Amino acid sequence: KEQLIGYWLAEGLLLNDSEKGYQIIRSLVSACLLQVSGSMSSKVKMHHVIRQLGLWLVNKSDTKFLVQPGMALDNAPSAEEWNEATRISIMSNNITELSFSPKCKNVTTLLMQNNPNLNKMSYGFFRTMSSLKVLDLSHTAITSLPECDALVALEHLNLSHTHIMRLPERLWLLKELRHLDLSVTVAFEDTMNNCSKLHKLKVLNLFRSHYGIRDVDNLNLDSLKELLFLGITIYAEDVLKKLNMPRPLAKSTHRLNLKYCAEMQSIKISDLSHMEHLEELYVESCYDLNTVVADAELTTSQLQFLTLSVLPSLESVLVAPMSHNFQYIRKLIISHCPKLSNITWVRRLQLLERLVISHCDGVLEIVEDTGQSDFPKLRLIVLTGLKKLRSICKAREFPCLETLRVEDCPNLRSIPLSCTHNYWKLKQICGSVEWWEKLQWENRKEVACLDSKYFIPI
Amino acid sequence: EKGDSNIIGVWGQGGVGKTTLLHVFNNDLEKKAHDYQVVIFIEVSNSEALNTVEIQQTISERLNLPWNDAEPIAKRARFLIKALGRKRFVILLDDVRKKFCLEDVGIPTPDINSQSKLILTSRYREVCFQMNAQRSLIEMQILGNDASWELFLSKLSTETSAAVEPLGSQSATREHAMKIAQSCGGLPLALNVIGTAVAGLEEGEWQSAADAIATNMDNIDGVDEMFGRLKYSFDRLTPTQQQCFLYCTLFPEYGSIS
Amino acid sequence: KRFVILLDDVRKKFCLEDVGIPTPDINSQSKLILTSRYREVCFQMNAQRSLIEMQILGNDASWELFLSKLSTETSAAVEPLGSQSA
Ligand SMILES: Nc1ncnc2c1ncn2[C@@H]1O[C@H](COP(=O)(O)OP(=O)(O)OP(=O)(O)O)[C@@H](O)[C@H]1O
Repeated sequence: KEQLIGYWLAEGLLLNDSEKGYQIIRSLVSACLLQVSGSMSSKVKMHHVIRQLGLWLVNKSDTKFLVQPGMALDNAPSAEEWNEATRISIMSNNITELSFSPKCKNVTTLLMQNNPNLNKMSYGFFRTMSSLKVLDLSHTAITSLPECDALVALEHLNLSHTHIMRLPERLWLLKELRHLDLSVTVAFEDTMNNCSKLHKLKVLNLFRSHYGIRDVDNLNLDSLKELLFLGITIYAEDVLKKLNMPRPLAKSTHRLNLKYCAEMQSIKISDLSHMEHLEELYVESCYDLNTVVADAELTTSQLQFLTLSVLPSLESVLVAPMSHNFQYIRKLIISHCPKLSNITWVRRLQLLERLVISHCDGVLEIVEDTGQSDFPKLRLIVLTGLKKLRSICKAREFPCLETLRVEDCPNLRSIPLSCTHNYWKLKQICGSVEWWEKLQWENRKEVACLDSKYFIPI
Repeated sequence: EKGDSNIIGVWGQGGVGKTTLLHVFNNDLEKKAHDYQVVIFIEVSNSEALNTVEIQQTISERLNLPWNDAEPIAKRARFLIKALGRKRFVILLDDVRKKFCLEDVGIPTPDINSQSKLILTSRYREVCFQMNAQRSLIEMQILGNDASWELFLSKLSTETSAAVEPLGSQSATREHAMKIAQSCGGLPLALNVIGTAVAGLEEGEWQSAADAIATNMDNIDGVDEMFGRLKYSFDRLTPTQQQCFLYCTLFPEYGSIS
Repeated sequence: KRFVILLDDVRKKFCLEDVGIPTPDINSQSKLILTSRYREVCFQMNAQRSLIEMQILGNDASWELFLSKLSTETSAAVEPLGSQSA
């Protein structure tokens, strides 16, 4: 839903309100033109017949589209077809290189996401794209974006999952840009002090980026007062401390990332209490970390996504028992944290759905030794390579549990699954057969039914 | 019952339980014992031009009179005046919008010497005053908070109601729903339309819907008919009055203006 | 009377009393079943807590229906099992 409403906002179909996009999506849902579909309600899918009806309407309409997504295309369609259409979509293809320069004056929307072989494009590509508003090149193998000084109407750019090296100096000449997502960029090197040249950027995102605001010197986002959403990857304490100053920019940290952090032996949510928009919190390779403090101070932000990665020296995370800021947590992921020996506070996460854990070789159990089960909304738990994980947790009710996958956990002797629960939502269970046999069960019916109906061996 | 004045006027804002009040009162007259022989429900709101033929047809049908087509309107009015003058009638005029002579259409104006009572509803205090109802006037108050909340739930599906009704545990869904409901201000028409629009809401979109409704209701489905439903109160005014009226929207919400 | 009225493919809200159909209530034994393409129309008809989503057919039912729309000349080249052909 978020991608679609962003595209619509950039295209001008939304009057600067994401809620109207949500309402349009809901109206389409009510008319059965669309269907909600996904682990959450955040994702929608199109019925095949309705998709064909949309294509038929496009063919009968004046504004011709060039939509060829996921058709296993190894070569992009010739520029002759491009020259007349208004929206082009060649996403999720297998095209390698793009050579021609189309003469499309009328094109307003263009997508090139999920092409692994796309790495080279002709220079002067966007000279004719004078009417372009939405452009996407995410999940591709390109390294730099050619000269783009002619985008007099560009509003949305997103190069997520891209190996982009440096932003072009032509980008700062585009004053109509509003949305800029540069997340999961493991090859970014350009300085963001040049982002101050913009005036009307509403969204910026450097989440999980190889380069970001490492120190306060690069912190120059206060110039952009039009920003409302910022994604920051933090490398040093001083970035957080300077961000810990009262201004609307500080409160605009919806998603925050930590990578290769130095002088970050500790972190407190009280320091993050200035951030009332915080949802996503990601920590990676921040070895200098020792402990994490989750204070009882209920900040107006509602944390729901947290993930830890590669923290050998991190010992424990203190969580307030009676009430904690993680009561809104939806998913937890812990990876490569050998010194963690306190995760028991997970039992207080009533709203927890998805879990993925890998190679945290210090954890005893996810939950070690209201009148309701601790995880009634649980859907997924994944464990892998945990050498010291004796168990997951005590037996608890998981009415909505759907998938479980554990591999290479010799110490994992038992799982909280039991035949005392109701089972109509479970769909699959994955894992190794050897660990399946090594598990100890309180009832043999838990073995036969699961092993013959929902067990998928590796 | 106790009123010494036999013409009763009920007035309220647009869409605030009036016609519904008349319906419930009419259906409740069945249970109680009374000396009123005939109860007539007349909807004069069908026109601002006083569609007399329709009203005379309704009165004749409810009085077992033989309806005639070629009869002149004045003669039928006199005949109905004579006919209704021999019975104790309760006539529920619904949504009057302009003063109209009761005798001209055919309804005799009840007096203290007669036992008939005439209950009429209107959006305007002036209309109720013009019909000699000045000392039996009732202002239709909007619903209270508890009644508003109880009505709002009834317009939601069981899938959505399950995520809003529960007490004891506190979740942002209930607070957002209350914020949506309290924006309606207890107006039953507003409550109905808003609840119907958000009947199928999921847990995720309560935040965005609550945020938007508090500021602009224009994008909420069905609100166009709601505004067309009450628009007439605006169009009845002279352009000077209309321009003065929009001036009052300048001031802050939920405040008070000297 | 106790009436069962099957309104078919309603596309806009319409007052049941205006056309002449009394709205059934808990005090009455009548049931009114109505179908529509839109969730909004079903909600506007005070049916919010008796709503059924018409699910599409499954794979087996889809295949069984598809065969019934073929001539015996063509059905003979598709029905056989055991042996596999393109
Ligand atoms: N107590 C109530 N509970 C539930 N719904 C109510 C209540 N009172 C009124 N309504 C709703 O109010 C809506 C408008 O009908 P109502 O009789 O209140 O209009 P009104 O104020 O007389 O309007 P108008 O002046 O336009 O004729 C109806 O759809 C009805 O369901």
